[PDB]
Amino acid sequence: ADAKALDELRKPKFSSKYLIQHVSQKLIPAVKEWEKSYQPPVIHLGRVLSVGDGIARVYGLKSVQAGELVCFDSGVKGMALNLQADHVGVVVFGNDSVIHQGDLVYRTGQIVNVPIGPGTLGRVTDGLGQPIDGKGPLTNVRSSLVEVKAPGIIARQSVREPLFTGVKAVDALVPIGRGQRELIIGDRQTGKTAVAIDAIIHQKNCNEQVPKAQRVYCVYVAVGQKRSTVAQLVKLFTQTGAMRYTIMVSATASDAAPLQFLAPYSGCAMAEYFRDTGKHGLIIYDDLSKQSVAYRQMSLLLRRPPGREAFPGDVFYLHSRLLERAAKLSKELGGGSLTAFPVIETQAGDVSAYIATNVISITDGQIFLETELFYKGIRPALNVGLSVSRVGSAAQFPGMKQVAGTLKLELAQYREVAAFAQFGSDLDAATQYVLERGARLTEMLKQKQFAPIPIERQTVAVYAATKGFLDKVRVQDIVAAEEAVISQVNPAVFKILKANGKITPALDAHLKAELRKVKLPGA
Amino acid sequence: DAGYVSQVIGPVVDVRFDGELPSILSSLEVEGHSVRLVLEVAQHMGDNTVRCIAMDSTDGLVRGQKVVDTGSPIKVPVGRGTLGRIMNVIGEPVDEQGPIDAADIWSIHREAPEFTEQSTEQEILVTGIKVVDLLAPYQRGGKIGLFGGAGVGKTVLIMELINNVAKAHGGFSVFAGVGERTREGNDLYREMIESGVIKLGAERGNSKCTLVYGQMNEPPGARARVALTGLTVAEYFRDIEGQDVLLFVDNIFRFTQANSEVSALLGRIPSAVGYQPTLATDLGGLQERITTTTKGSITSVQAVYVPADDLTDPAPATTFAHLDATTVLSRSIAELGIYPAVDPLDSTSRMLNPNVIGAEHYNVARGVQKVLQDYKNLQDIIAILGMDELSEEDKLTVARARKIQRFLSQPFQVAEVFTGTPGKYVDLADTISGFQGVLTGKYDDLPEMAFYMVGDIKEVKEKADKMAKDIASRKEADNKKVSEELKDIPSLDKLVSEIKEVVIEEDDGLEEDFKAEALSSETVVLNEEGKSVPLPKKN
Ligand SMILES: Nc1ncnc2c1ncn2[C@@H]1O[C@H](COP(=O)(O)OP(=O)(O)OP(=O)(O)O)[C@@H](O)[C@H]1O
Ligand SMILES: Nc1ncnc2c1ncn2[C@@H]1O[C@H](COP(=O)(O)OP(=O)(O)O)[C@@H](O)[C@H]1O
Ligand SMILES: [Mg+2]
Repeated sequence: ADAKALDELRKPKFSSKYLIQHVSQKLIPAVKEWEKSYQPPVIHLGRVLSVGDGIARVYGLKSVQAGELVCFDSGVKGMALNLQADHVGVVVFGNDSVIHQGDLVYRTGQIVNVPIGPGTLGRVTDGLGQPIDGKGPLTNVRSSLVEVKAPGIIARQSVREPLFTGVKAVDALVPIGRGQRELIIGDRQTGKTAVAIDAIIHQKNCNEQVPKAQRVYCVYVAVGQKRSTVAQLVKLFTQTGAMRYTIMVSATASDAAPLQFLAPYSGCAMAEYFRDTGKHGLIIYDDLSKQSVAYRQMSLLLRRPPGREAFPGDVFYLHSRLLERAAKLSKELGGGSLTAFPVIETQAGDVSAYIATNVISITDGQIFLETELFYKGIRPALNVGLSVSRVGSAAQFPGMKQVAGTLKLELAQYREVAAFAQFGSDLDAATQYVLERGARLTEMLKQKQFAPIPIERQTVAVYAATKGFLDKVRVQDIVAAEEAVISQVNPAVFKILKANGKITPALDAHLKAELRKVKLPGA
Repeated sequence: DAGYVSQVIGPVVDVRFDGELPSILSSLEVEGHSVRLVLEVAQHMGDNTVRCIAMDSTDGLVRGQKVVDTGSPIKVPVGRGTLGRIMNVIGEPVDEQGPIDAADIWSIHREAPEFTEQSTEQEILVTGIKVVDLLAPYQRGGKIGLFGGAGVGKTVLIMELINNVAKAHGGFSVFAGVGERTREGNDLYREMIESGVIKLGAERGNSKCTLVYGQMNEPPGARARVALTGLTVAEYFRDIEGQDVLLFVDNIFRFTQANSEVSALLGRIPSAVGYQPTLATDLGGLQERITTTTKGSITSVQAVYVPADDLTDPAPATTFAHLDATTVLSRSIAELGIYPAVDPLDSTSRMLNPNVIGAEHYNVARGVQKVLQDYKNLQDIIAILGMDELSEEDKLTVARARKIQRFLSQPFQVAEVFTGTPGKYVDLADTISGFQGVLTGKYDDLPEMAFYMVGDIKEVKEKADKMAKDIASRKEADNKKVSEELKDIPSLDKLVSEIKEVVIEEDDGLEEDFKAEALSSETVVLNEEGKSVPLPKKN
């Protein structure tokens, strides 16, 4: 029973035809008596066999590709993820209740395109380009390929620009870059949204100072966040003015899976325009684990094989090209940048969680935020001994860069002696002093939620604990003494260090005197 | 003659054929695509259908598009002109300098070199890292492994090993990028043009390296065979030329993951925890092609990302049988701030035997293993006792052991761009007796951190001299200091009169080349005849 027996079956060997003359006469009246029960034969269009829950299986469509936007007959847009032998599995953007067995499926032909450009600065769309902010359609914009591969090796250059976050917990302890992929991995309800929003409001109030060529515009991608939190952050962006230089793509949890699956992909499609035309771009892929759950929903309805934690095989490749298209280009294409903030919530402390081991290996630096450190007063609750970066020097403030080695290594011994407090030793004026130093370092490095403080105030604020000026101050009231260190010094010295950029001896003489001129209220 | 793509499921596509089906591990081509797409067949479906893997993204394959047969495995152009070139999996230039100036294309899928042509003569490969050359001594022409978590310092060892051994060899080498970041890919391209390994101009033929890059952006067809594309050009320089070539492959784990991402997609049940069922012949076929024969020498350098420092996962637990010299990176020693964070216990090579190197090398490294195992078995109990009742016989193998964990450290030449301290190229017999001294008690006189980030036995005694002076320094607090304004210090406002005038223009330059077109308010569709229409208004 082989195919040559099938090709032998293509040769007719009937030896008689005492039916074919009559069945060809009663064929046409048969198909035209029951003509109303015939849907027309459909070739370059499509029609639905099976539909449900966001995955609709469509017969025909000889013309489609993988990743072609399709349009159902009710106006619903779709996407062809896989193409089987006789049918095409179509993923459905949005609610799918309107599609029946027998409805028409129209190919739009293009790869899925979400509108890009600078006219979107101030608009909140979903992952599909439709506005939800109530300000009408997008003007002075254009479509672009969201499925584009990353810039190649010859296209990139070495990163130089430090990307100040406005947070002393970040900029002194973890060196970030402008083309560096920085991961914020923590628990749930631990300040991950806090660290990302601290970077943008800093990048807005440092956007009205820098001259056109370090101006980092931001896109904040909301995946699965509830719509009150989306109105919360829009209210936060508007009431400081940051919405002028902020785009936000906001896939809620009450939307379908592929609108959440595409929303970081469309989120980087906006920000590649800011990289292509020479500017700098900020991107935050918030709740990137919940985008991967939005990937897991589509495949497990799509009869695709599961793997670790029932996630599919290629989920490393999902997060790979989602975080490889952010870069720092060479001189030959404007010199634009993209810096990446993925957010991965651990399952209450699984660093070996399946999504975590992918995204900790893709990204360049990570910031651990345990729920332990969040209740010891350390806010934002950065883990210091577990957080690494790549590029190190020429990725911080250069005056901060010299004093950071005096900050990191003294913090390195202090994390070893903090758990050795079970005996009451305080021996030889070192096992007490490194406890006396690093505890005030922890009480140094706390701050407030939504308080963007520039680096030039922090390079002074890092100098207060590295030198003296705090060798007689308690562990209780540094959080109200640091601001008097900020206030009572001359407010012109912060501008000239940010003008300088490095700790010269020409400026070092002023910075030792002015911190004894201030008097600390910790007593 | 030729066939058509019949079925597309993500990154695996199915091609039907009308007679004379292609042999397994051959190459296929689709016409009318954006880039040249290579399909590598992995199994026959049965109904005149091969099942493939995609070297680039499948988003764009129509069902029925024309597919030709090259009738042959994947061909990369091998040759002496391939030095100084950043190479793809399928033979492309991706450094944008013309075509590849080479000939004699070769099949990159082959059998392993046989058992008869195996080399057993072993030569110690002195590197220049004091934890490598003492504890886990590498083999010339042998295998060099590198485990460790994501963020422990694997890749900064690899380029440090390039600066150690791939510069002071003179011959040829190969950097095989398998699924790492482009950041550590692009940065290595700059720090080999400046170090002169790869040259540009008309001196392309005297260079020392080819770069075969299958970085993280590609779909797992390319990330699964860039290991083989980097391998066969190394095996081309071995058999034809005879030179010793150093293979610097990065993220062998990403080779095994790229197989495992579609191994379920080809119709196979997952293995243990969710990795691929055929990992043994995938990795074992990879590794034993990387050997040294009678004809030439290949010195493999393998970096492997391990997930979360757990060596029980079977995807690195097959690799431990496959590596002679293993440099296992612990995150704990990096959490101590010690670089390189090479485990004194987990990292152990095959050269370490007195029957090959000599008893003077084997005894101190074993003497390192006694003082560092007991330091681990005592640093649990030091948190209950505090090291005060041991009667002064177990306070000797501890105080030296707190020093010797610092004496594995070294400033790196590739890392001094972000650590400041200048790197060292350390020799072998100068520090073996130097390691032997701090084990014996000749350097019990020194403090703790004088051993940290040093080289020979000269620099450890001179870190203490500077350290000893610095405890005599900073002994003053009175006056005649920098803080007064008498000597050179201007007023605080006269700094401000030298500032450069920075212009702010408030419109930011965003409407200069952007073609601010209009988009359709109504979705555009096609008809059954194929032409573009708006949507026919009916449910
Ligand atoms: N730096 C901080 N200082 C004080 N409180 C903070 C800080 N960061 C977070 N919080 C508290 O944590 C809560 C959640 O903040 P945030 O959304 O940033 O955490 P998250 O981990 O991103 O939350 P989710 O996991 O739900 O996204 C806030 O209500 C706030 O009270
Ligand atoms: N000898 C060293 N000197 C300075 N930094 C080091 C050294 N060893 C490791 N590091 C640090 O370890 C970090 C991780 O390096 P990398 O090899 O990229 O890790 P991974 O291989 O896990 O991605 C780097 O940022 C590097 O600064
Ligand atoms: Mg949040």
